[PDB]
Amino acid sequence: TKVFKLSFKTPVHFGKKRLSDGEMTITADTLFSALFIETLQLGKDTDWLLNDLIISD
RNA sequence: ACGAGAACACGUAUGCCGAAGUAUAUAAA
Repeated sequence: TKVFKLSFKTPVHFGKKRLSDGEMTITADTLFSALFIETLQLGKDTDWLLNDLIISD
């Protein structure tokens, strides 16, 4: 049960409704979506990291 | 399998214009 720390050094747009909107934190929805899209881009197998991983916001 | 994805804060125009470094100032002894 490890935790990850994120440093950016470049400004980030995270969005709620419109591109001119700004939000500070994002939810496990967008995070899990990103992990899924990068898993598919890598061409790895998705079953393992679909129904076993629990992510906090 | 991210309220996403396309997307040059771009284009036009300058330090310009009138102005004298002048006026007196026995090269005495």
